[PDB]
Amino acid sequence: FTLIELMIVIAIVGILAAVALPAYQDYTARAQVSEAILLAEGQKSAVTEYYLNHGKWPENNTSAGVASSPTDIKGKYVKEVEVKNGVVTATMLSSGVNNEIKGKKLSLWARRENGSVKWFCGQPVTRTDDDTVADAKDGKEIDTKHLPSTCRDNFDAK
Amino acid sequence: FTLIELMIVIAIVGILAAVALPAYQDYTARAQVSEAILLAEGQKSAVTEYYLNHGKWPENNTSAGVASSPTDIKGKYVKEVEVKNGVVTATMLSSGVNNEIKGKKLSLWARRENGSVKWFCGQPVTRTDDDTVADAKDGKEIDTKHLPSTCRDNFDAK
Amino acid sequence: FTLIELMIVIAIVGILAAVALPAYQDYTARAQVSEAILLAEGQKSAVTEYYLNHGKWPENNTSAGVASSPTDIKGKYVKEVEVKNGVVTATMLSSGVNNEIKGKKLSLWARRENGSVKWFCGQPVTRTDDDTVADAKDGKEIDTKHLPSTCRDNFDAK
Amino acid sequence: RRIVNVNNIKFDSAKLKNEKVVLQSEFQATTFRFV
Repeated sequence: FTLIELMIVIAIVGILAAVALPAYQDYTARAQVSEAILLAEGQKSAVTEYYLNHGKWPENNTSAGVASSPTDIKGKYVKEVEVKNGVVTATMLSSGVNNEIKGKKLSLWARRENGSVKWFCGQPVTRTDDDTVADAKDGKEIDTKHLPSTCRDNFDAK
Repeated sequence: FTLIELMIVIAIVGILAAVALPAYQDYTARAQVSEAILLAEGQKSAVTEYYLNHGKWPENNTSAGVASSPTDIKGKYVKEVEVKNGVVTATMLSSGVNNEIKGKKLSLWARRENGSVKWFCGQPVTRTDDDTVADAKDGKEIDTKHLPSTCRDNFDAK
Repeated sequence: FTLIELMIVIAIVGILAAVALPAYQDYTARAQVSEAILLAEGQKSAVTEYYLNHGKWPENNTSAGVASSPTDIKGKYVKEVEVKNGVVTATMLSSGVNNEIKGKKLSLWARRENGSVKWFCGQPVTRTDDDTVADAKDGKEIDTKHLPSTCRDNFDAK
Repeated sequence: RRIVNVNNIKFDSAKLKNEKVVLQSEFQATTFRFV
């Protein structure tokens, strides 16, 4: 006979949350990744200096002169950050993150410019030789959709 | 004989407002707290620098190099922000806020990482020693329900 | 002899619309104003930076580094947004709006905090000196009833 | 309970660098419709 204004408006806010659910869920993940990136960076300094001073990429965190323990460079969504031959990889925690990005990671690596180096940011990579890396193809890479426009670099970017 | 469509639909919008009342009232409070947090932050800079440059936490706002007057770091819902030995506490005004959060506050404190510091955000805390704080247990802490997921830190968080 | 259930229930929905008419008509206007406010903001950035970098308020949109043309910062209910000496005013279109708010506007202005500035939101204002504005009293101000609780600032708010 | 006769099987380690265990597997299995 009457009461449908309360019933529909409680059911439009319910469906509004369902529509606002995936937007906040990738905005959210995309936000948790933007930090893995900040934790990865700032460690470029150590790595850059080590390379320019010696001409060899730092083998591990201790070589680069950073928390000798990967797990000591963690965060809220970051379970750690390891330096492996100049390549700095950031791992996403398992608690406090999206759902399709946890335990997932990215990498920052550089290239000899000769007198200086240039840095790249993208999906996990392994270093082959002092001037070549390759996709750490294995299945734990953070999905392209969660990576900034500034971190879409490919293993062979120059 | 007839007119019930006008009577029920005026009474479903009335009850719809009553159901939408508590949702807007915590969404609202949760919004007024999210600012106390923004006002608390951005003062991390001063505090961080003071600590790294001297190895001692800033005793008060003036030491940290900020509005020497706590009341000078207020807002719409924030009655102020005081720095007490590196700990930055934000107080909720008494006018313009929820009802169960006014005159209530939170704290931001940091910890020596050795070469850098890490910040925490949560319910009011007091600093004991240069690397230890404790619950400013007293009854004026902003209720957990009003605090973001990013500001649920405990006095002993590391 | 009989048929009054159809006659009354068609006439209760008719009067229900008449009662729901003013509610949707201020909820509506109040909604069209909330945007003039969003269009006005986000231009605070340009204005803030211009002021902090030079110590003088941007004279006009071009100075602030925004669509040199006021009319280029319009919307659905917004006919434009002009920056006049740091004061950003938003004008309500003439088509697609309430009825007692079209061609009407509000202003956002700031104040030197010394090292930073604080923003206000309210009824149209004019800037007198670098730290003083005044009611642009003229009759085209959006009525207090249509302005959010967050945009009730007076010319002398500090 | 259906006619999926699996025959020629293969699988290998899907990770180039080999930094975690993972085996991509390709199995061939067929059913026999009428003519």
